[PDB]
Amino acid sequence: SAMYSTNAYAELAGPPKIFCKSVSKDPDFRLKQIDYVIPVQQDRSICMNNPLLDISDGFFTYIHYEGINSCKKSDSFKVLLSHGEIVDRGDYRPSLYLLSSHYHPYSMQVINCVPVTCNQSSFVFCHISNNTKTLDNSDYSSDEYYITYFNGIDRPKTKKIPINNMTADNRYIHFTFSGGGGVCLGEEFIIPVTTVINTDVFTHDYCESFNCSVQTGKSLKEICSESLRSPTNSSRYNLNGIMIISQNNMTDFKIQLNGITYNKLSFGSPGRLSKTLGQVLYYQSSMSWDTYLKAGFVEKWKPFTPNWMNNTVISRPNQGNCPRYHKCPEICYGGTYNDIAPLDLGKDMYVSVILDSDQLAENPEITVFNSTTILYKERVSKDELNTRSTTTSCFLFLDEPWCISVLETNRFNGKSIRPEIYSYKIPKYC
Amino acid sequence: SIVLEPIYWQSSNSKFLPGQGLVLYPQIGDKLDIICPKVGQYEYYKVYMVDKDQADRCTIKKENTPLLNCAKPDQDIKFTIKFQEFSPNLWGLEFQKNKDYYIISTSNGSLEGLDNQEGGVCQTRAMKILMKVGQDA
Ligand SMILES: *[C@@H]1O[C@H](CO[C@H]2O[C@@H](C)[C@@H](O)[C@@H](O)[C@@H]2O)[C@@H](O[C@@H]2O[C@H](CO)[C@@H](O[C@@H]3O[C@H](CO[C@H]4O[C@H](CO)[C@@H](O)[C@H](O)[C@@H]4O)[C@@H](O)[C@H](O[C@H]4O[C@H](CO)[C@@H](O)[C@H](O)[C@@H]4O)[C@@H]3O)[C@H](O)[C@H]2NC(C)=O)[C@H](O[C@H]2O[C@@H](C)[C@@H](O)[C@@H](O)[C@@H]2O)[C@H]1NC(C)=O
Ligand SMILES: *[C@@H]1O[C@H](CO)[C@@H](O[C@@H]2O[C@H](CO)[C@@H](O[C@@H]3O[C@H](CO[C@H]4O[C@H](CO)[C@@H](O)[C@H](O)[C@@H]4O)[C@@H](O)[C@H](O[C@H]4O[C@H](CO)[C@@H](O)[C@H](O)[C@@H]4O)[C@@H]3O)[C@H](O)[C@H]2NC(C)=O)[C@H](O)[C@H]1NC(C)=O
Ligand SMILES: *[C@@H]1O[C@H](CO)[C@@H](O[C@@H]2O[C@H](CO)[C@@H](O[C@@H]3O[C@H](CO[C@H]4O[C@H](CO)[C@@H](O)[C@H](O)[C@@H]4O)[C@@H](O)[C@H](O[C@H]4O[C@H](CO)[C@@H](O)[C@H](O)[C@@H]4O)[C@@H]3O)[C@H](O)[C@H]2NC(C)=O)[C@H](O)[C@H]1NC(C)=O
Ligand SMILES: *[C@@H]1O[C@H](CO)[C@@H](O[C@@H]2O[C@H](CO)[C@@H](O[C@@H]3O[C@H](CO[C@H]4O[C@H](CO)[C@@H](O)[C@H](O)[C@@H]4O)[C@@H](O)[C@H](O[C@H]4O[C@H](CO)[C@@H](O)[C@H](O)[C@@H]4O)[C@@H]3O)[C@H](O)[C@H]2NC(C)=O)[C@H](O)[C@H]1NC(C)=O
Ligand SMILES: *[C@@H]1O[C@H](CO)[C@@H](O[C@@H]2O[C@H](CO)[C@@H](O[C@@H]3O[C@H](CO)[C@@H](O)[C@H](O)[C@@H]3O)[C@H](O)[C@H]2NC(C)=O)[C@H](O)[C@H]1NC(C)=O
Ligand SMILES: *[C@@H]1O[C@H](CO[C@H]2O[C@@H](C)[C@@H](O)[C@@H](O)[C@@H]2O)[C@@H](O[C@@H]2O[C@H](CO)[C@@H](O)[C@H](O)[C@H]2NC(C)=O)[C@H](O)[C@H]1NC(C)=O
Ligand SMILES: *[C@@H]1O[C@H](CO)[C@@H](O)[C@H](O)[C@H]1NC(C)=O
Repeated sequence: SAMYSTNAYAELAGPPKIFCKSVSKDPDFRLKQIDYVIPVQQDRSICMNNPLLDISDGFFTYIHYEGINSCKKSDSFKVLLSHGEIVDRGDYRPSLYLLSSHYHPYSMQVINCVPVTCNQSSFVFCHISNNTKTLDNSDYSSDEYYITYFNGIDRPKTKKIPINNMTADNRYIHFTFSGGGGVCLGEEFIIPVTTVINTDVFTHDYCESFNCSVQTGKSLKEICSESLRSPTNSSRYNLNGIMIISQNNMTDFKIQLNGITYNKLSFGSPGRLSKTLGQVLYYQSSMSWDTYLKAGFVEKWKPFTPNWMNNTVISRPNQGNCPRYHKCPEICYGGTYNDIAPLDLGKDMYVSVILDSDQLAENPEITVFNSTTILYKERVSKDELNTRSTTTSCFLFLDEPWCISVLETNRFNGKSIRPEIYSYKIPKYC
Repeated sequence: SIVLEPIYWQSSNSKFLPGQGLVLYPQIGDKLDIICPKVGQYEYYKVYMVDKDQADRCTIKKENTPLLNCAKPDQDIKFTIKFQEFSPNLWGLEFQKNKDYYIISTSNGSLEGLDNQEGGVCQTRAMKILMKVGQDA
């Protein structure tokens, strides 16, 4: 039959394929921009920001935020949800096929969203509130949490999560869905959350082991403790964690809210869970004093325990007290979410689109690295390109490793701000 | 699009004009460095971004969080601004054409006065910065 084709997508996994696993001076990534998936706006004042992309099982979920003269997620009037497929166009490269687009019913009240693609359908997990400051002055009983879901054929169904029926592993006043994406394992969804707590319940052994210059008049222990405080409300602590949701045909929910391991805690920031290489990877942005890449495969669920990479090369920009490559404990806040995708276990390899600058947010470079060194890199643009967030996913397309990355870009100064999508290939030869 | 002359945050700097403060006219794409200088004597500062109302009243609201906290005299501490939409800053810290931004510190300069919310070197020694972006004189 002439209608049939074998699937060109596979999860990057199994016995390693052949590609460049060592240093290279001028790698060929076959870098191509994909400009047809993300909408274009007639009003140059509309800002499209905070892109999120999850690729799983050949299908993808895209999300972004639209706001007027504001790139802040909180000022967003509309939040866009997109479902699609990864396809072979005969291009000798993977293609994004956009099946569906809808705006979130509750867009004006949306605090935060995380995508997950599961069983070929798109699911979006949202935290909705009548109060923009809800994470500072309020609690989770005052807000609502939804799963919107849809696919190519179906119209979106958005269902409310019975948070009333949840069980938490600690006493949290508040939590938000925060990050680049979640995963589904069996009947369970697992979504990255940032939780809020009123009491300092935390230990920092790691932070306390450092010896270097600290703010005079303050003990190291004081600093390590106070560094987990919301800089907006000092009575609250922000701790990353996960929400596990069980479901049967989107009915009969069982929900657990767990906090992340207390081993090397970092101030609550957007994270990600992704399926790779037969494992599950957790990434956390570095928004506090430790500016090196924070990521690891998940060795234990309860408590949620990624085995933290010890990475001496990859970092992020921030301005002021904790710029790039700053490893000394301080009370400081900032950074950029730039997540990573694993390439090969045996060689301990990862791609990420990272910002090459000490302070400014700019110069995305596709970087392939191990814990110790950067194997190879390429700038995304030959011109200065102002970019904040970046996400990357990787897979096998026609039995070779391929990546797609979304970049939160401001190309034309301050106007027509729109994110850029890119596909690129991991070099077969060095 | 170029690098503006650096601004050292300290009493010694002439560029703060009494009763006025430092006033700048950067254009989108430009860079500026604000530096907390390292060391016999030392000034302790927490440098903040505020709106006009607060810059005039020389006050900081409790929710605000600083660009710079210079409590560490042995090391240089730098905040590099490029005026553009996107920064790694948690608040979002955006720079748009035809808008004004104020940078003040209410602090005594003494370690005991580093957390002081009202008055401080903003009120006395006129340490204030006004940045009018995409604008000129
Ligand atoms: C956290 O780190 C800090 C600072 O970082 C240190 O890291 C190590 C890895 C080294 O690189 C070190 O050089 C760094 O300073 C550390 O605090 C400092 O510790 C160092 C020692 O590790 C110490 O340096 C010493 O200073 C001596 C001063 O002597 C003076 O007097 C003589 C004549 O009497 C004169 O000639 C000197 O010029 C001085 O004026 C000096 O004699 C030492 O020099 C020898 O050792 C070096 C290093 O091997 C060698 O190359 C030379 O040839 C010499 O043979 C030595 O360098 C420095 O003074 C400390 N800073 C202070 C005290 O402010 C912390 O460790 C320290 O903590 C306390 C308890 C202190 O009393 C030190 O004994 C102790 O090591 C460290 N924290 C912890 C918990 O380890
Ligand atoms: C992170 O990734 C880096 C880069 O991929 C890894 O570092 C490399 O490790 C390999 C071994 O696994 C090293 O290979 C070595 O090459 C030597 C010759 O190069 C020397 O000269 C260069 C200058 O160009 C120096 O920079 C370098 O340090 C070396 O001193 C040889 O002596 C060895 O090669 C042997 O093995 C090969 C097979 O691999 C045989 O065919 C040869 O005949 C020979 O027997 C030596 O193995 C390589 O130099 C390293 N590069 C670095 C350090 O930059 C890290 O291992 C990896 N990190 C982690 C934690 O995995
Ligand atoms: C920094 O973070 C702290 C800690 O979370 C926040 O303090 C909380 O503020 C909220 C509201 O702003 C409080 O919620 C209220 O709780 C009342 C009973 O609990 C306590 O209230 C006092 C307040 O000081 C405590 O000292 C005392 O221990 C009580 O146990 C409720 O009765 C309130 O009801 C509200 O909702 C109903 C509708 O359901 C309305 O009809 C009411 O009018 C009212 O609005 C309310 O839910 C919370 O208890 C505070 N926790 C504390 C103080 O520990 C700060 O707000 C935050 N600061 C900033 C600047 O964001
Ligand atoms: C980043 O860096 C950290 C810090 O070193 C690494 O953490 C270490 O990782 C190694 C390897 O995973 C761990 O070593 C293993 O320890 C097992 C026993 O663990 C004890 O450790 C605690 C101390 O906190 C004890 O109190 C407790 O009772 C545990 O019993 C050993 O049984 C293991 O043996 C393994 O190796 C042999 C090789 O001969 C095999 O034959 C065995 O079958 C088995 O596989 C192993 O040696 C070590 O505990 C960790 N130290 C910590 C956490 O402080 C991170 O792994 C590193 N990150 C990455 C990504 O590599
Ligand atoms: C995505 O697909 C997977 C598998 O294709 C779905 O997993 C399925 O989850 C249901 C729960 O809704 C499982 O049913 C349960 O089975 C146990 C027996 O182990 C039974 O005791 C329970 O009462 C319950 O009925 C089902 O077994 C499982 N399927 C497989 C193959 O393991 C998952 O639900 C899908 N996610 C969606 C549609 O969002
Ligand atoms: C957010 O608030 C709405 C009510 O306020 C809505 O209407 C306007 C006043 C405007 O502010 C609009 O933006 C806003 O969404 C809540 O709906 C209602 O909540 C009350 C609470 O007692 C119920 O009694 C009502 O039945 C309910 N209206 C319905 C169900 O149609 C909404 O629940 C709230 N959401 C959250 C997450 O707090
Ligand atoms: C499960 O979902 C299917 C999808 O159409 C539906 O037909 C069926 O009635 C649902 N059953 C239950 C028990 O939820």
